[PDB]
Amino acid sequence: DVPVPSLLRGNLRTYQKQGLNWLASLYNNHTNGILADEMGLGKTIQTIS
Amino acid sequence: LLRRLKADVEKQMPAKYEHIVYCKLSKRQRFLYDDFMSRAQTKATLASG
Ligand SMILES: Nc1ncnc2c1ncn2[C@@H]1O[C@H](COP(=O)(O)OP(=O)(O)O)[C@@H](O)[C@H]1O
Ligand SMILES: [Mg+2]
Repeated sequence: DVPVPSLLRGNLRTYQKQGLNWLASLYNNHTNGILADEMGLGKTIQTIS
Repeated sequence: LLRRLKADVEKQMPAKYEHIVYCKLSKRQRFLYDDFMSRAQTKATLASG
């Protein structure tokens, strides 16, 4: 997990940080996955991040 | 895959409660129900159709 807090004026929770950590490796390894997170946790925030 | 639940966000989420409500069918509603059941009996209800 090596996030860049630039352009991230909003606040994201710890599990959101874990989610983006998981998501970054998918792009780094050129792989695609399903983000089947429970609704209401801020998935749009994960996409924006 | 990537899946999470509300148990990770628990201890702060207000509890959710489910209630079952029973409503008696109206007199005209009951009559229409029985009439349609009888008509479907004349139609064999198309159960195996
Ligand atoms: N870090 C956060 N700060 C403030 N609000 C948030 C945060 N994360 C999520 N939310 C709120 O939770 C909602 C999440 O909606 P969205 O991510 O579109 O789909 P889902 O509800 O499935 O996560 C958003 O409307 C947003 O207002
Ligand atoms: Mg969303």
